[PDB]
Amino acid sequence: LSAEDKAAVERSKMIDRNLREDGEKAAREVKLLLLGAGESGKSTIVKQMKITGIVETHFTFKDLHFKMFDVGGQRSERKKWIHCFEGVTAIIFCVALSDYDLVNRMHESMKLFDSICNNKWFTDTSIILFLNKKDLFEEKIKKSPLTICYPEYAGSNTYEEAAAYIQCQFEDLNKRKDTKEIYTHFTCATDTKNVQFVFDAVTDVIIKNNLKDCGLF
Amino acid sequence: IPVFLILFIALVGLVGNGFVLWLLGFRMRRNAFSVYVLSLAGADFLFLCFQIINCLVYLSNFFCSISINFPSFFTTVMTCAYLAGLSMLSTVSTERCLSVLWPIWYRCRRPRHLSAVVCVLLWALSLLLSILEGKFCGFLFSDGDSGWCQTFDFITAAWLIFLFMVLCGSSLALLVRILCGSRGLPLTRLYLTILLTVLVFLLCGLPFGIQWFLILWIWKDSDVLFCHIHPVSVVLSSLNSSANPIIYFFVGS
Amino acid sequence: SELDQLRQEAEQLKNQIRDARKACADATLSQITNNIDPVGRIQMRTRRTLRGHLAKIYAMHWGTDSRLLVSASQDGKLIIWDSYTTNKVHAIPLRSSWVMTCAYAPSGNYVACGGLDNICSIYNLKTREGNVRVSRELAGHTGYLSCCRFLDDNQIVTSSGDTTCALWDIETGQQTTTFTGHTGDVMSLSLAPDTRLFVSGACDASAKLWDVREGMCRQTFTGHESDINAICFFPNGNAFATGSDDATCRLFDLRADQELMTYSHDNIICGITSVSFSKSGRLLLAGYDDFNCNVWDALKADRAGVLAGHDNRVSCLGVTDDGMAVATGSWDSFLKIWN
Amino acid sequence: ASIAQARKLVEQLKMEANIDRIKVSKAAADLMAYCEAHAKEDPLLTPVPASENPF
Amino acid sequence: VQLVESGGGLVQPGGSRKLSCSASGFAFSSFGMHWVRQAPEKGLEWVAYISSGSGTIYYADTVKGRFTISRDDPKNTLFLQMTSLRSEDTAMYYCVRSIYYYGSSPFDFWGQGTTLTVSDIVMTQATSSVPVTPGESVSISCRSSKSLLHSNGNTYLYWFLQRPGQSPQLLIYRMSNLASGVPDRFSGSGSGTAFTLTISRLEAEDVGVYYCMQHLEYPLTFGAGTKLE
Ligand SMILES: CC(C)CCC[C@@H](C)[C@H]1CC[C@H]2[C@@H]3CC=C4C[C@@H](O)CC[C@]4(C)[C@H]3CC[C@]12C
Repeated sequence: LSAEDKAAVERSKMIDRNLREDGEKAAREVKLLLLGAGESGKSTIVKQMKITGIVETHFTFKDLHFKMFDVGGQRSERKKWIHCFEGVTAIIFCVALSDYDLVNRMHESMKLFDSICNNKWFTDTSIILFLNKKDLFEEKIKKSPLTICYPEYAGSNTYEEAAAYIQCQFEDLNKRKDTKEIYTHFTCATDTKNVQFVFDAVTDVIIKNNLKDCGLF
Repeated sequence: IPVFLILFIALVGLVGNGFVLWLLGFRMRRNAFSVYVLSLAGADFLFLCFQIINCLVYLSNFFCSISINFPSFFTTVMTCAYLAGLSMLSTVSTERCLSVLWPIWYRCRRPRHLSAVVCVLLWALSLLLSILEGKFCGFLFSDGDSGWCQTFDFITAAWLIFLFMVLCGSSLALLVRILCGSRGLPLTRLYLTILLTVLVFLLCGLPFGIQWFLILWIWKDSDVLFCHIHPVSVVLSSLNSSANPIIYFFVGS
Repeated sequence: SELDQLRQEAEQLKNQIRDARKACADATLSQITNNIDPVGRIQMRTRRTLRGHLAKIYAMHWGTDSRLLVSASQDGKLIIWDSYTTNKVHAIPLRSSWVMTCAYAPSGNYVACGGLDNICSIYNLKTREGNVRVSRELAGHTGYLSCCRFLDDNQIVTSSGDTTCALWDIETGQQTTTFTGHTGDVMSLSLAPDTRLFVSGACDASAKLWDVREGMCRQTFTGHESDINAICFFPNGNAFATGSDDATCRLFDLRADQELMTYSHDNIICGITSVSFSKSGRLLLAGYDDFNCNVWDALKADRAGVLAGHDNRVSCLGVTDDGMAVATGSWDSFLKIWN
Repeated sequence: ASIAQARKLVEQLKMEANIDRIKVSKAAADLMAYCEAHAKEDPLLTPVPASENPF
Repeated sequence: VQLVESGGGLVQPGGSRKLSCSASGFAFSSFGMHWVRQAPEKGLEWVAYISSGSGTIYYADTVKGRFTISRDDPKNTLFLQMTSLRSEDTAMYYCVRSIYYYGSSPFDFWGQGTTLTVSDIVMTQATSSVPVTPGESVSISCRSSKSLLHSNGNTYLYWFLQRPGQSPQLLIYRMSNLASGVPDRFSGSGSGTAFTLTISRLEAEDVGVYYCMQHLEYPLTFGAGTKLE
């Protein structure tokens, strides 16, 4: 080598050092993918977590750094950019319970859950599911039936039996129930248990990834 | 009759440990766990090539009768290789237990050079125990008293007992926590792999450290030991040696 | 209804176009070619291997001096490599990790990149102060960017996920020309060697030949079955090649306005992520997602080689302006230079 | 409305319908004549010996 | 870009001084740094070299053991420490910015220098002084002992210019390549060991002493100097 090539190799070695130092701290963070239909309470979810194509929200919780990607505002063909989120830790899927009889909005929510939950890129990815508006859901059970969405439904409509029917109707959508784990939560606009539920579902994926790091798969 | 078996198992174990050494040395990208697998291969390749050396110069005595008198420190670096290759199995078990029991620490707050410094201290203590056994038992150039040989020899056997206790304690705590609560985990392969590593470390890698280090002082009868117990026991230790590229690098990757 | 009559006017215009380009088809390219000698067996070895990326890489572009290259990946880095010595000349951090495209200016003073943040960022390499900083943010394009390509140091054409291409001027930041006409979102772009025109390939299964100075679509090319992911000009500038999700590459003319040849085999069922031509245009290299690149005799539709050095999806490739080398990058985080 | 969209469709196919297209034999012969005349300075078609090869 | 030096003053023989240089306006943590001597009547001499991130440190053979270089990456200052100050160190020292990748221009920005008076490959400038009529083409030659053409293709010859009362600056780096801010009047040619600077169509602010330096191997060695009149 020359006297100038040696300082080029030393420049490349410092660049290698900075690349290892950044890529080893991007691997200790948790990447979450927000999904859901329009007006399915995702803004209130970003509100409870934190306190023009992709929106990235950064928050810390119990010495764990979460980067959460809202990609729902970018309205194009989803099959040409969803493989970019292969390797996301968990998918936070937000469904509004009080949008059941509206225009039928649950059938596009179930169609989006069937599309995402049976994708080839998210075959192992755990899906947290937030059912978003229960306090308006009880006020709309007490005035309107649930048979607008489901003609095959036959059950008592008070508060707790229709919501379990919505939960099992969403849980039935995956062809594979053993490869991924679906974590379902009932939330309102005023509860502080949501980010703890997120952390508790993330900790299982962290345990499985730590076992994969130590050769058990 | 154990001799041709230990030659074949040692040759297969050399090519397995050398393939682990070359693939993980320069080809792949290493992480915080694979330093343990790489240095377990480095600990085990030495043991298997020294078993081929002793197998060749015990098999040439049977046919052509040369009886090559080797220097007496090859056995003590073989003892160093054996003790390091069991300390690597114990520290793999403890890192798996710490990865499940403290997962947020193991993901985020684990120091980036802990695996290297743990491997350097374990290799240094294995080398120190081997150097004291060679220095005070007669496996070196000089010679020490045989009354003080068995004291350091019992310290090495008690250290091997400590490694078995640490491997059982870590695999016990691992099995207990993955049976207390675990959702996404593939439980059957986990208890099968944990029970297989505990069984291999019991009935393959510690007959040799009991008969070479501990039975020779409490038994006092080499009429049935060195002709019967010793070659079969070093066959089972070479079986643990040929298993360790397969179990820890080849089933996973 | 007048709109049914207007749709039938569009239908008879399509019938006139289809019969007019059926009238020009007197011979295939296969019947013209196959008397000449085949290429043979192309055996290209991995001469270098660039390993500093830590995630899937999505794009690459060679320099015009055929020694420097840029590479963009999903850890938020685009690295400028010396290809001869495998030295990292620069490593530029990104404002958004989600980057699907990168480009290197023909002068060598700038790079551009873009992705899911809707923006083509432009960075100045030959800075007085030593580091690489952001020269421009090109915003206003409302869909994920698929391709960026420099015309000059002041002009860049971009391809987006909102069915539009866009010619910009860099020093004002303004979208001086918008190229509309696709109905599915446009995934690939390729500039002519004389930089008067470009071609863009979309999820319509259609490519469109545009015109940079005037600003509107000249010709439309149809014949694929699924979304076309890759496009590249022939070095004469009279032809181009597409690659899609059909396990097919195709060749099209600009003057004869038809399909020329389909590069397909029965063993490939999966897609094409990237295409580029050799310097003479004799062999077309296509990057696939059965993990390896194929080298096709572009005139005889043979398979001339397989570049099989990756163990994930080949996302990007490119041939030097000398014709000297081929860099192929992939989702396994490694660039390989082949020769 | 959709009347303007279909009007622009008829406008676009009306301009694209009348293009002076050449035959496919001439353009295939032109691509073959470009490839025959640049084969010697193609370093991938003919593998260059390792002195001139910088890789 | 702004490199300003400090630490001036006369000193006794056998004394010590820490010269400093404050950098601002550029990304100082990624630049290799040099110190370069100039005697009050003789041309330039190289002192010491620190690399980027302090990993490679070279000294000249006349300063090896006595001098000490030290850079401060967060605070952006570069120090040279003296001990055992001989009478051969009565000179003006210039801190030199340089950077090394493919296509870079090292030795491009120089400081204003500072004074301190104490109370290989050889370069031959082929003509000591040339009388100049303006508007005419001027050829300035330089000679080395070894071939400067390396096997990669480079030719490590660096043509500078020191205006009177002013700092030196880079004109042509690596024997042929024009620096930024320098017009197309100046050019560099050459072959094995014989080199030719060309100044076509000469104008004002072109009088001053020209230097040929080499970066093929260490130590870096200058010419004697070629003044235009
Ligand atoms: C202090 C003395 C006893 C140590 C020397 C021990 C010898 C036998 C060798 C054999 C293989 C070597 C290891 C090979 C691989 C690496 C990975 C590197 O990232 C850390 C050092 C480490 C872990 C080496 C440490 C030293 C080592 C274990």
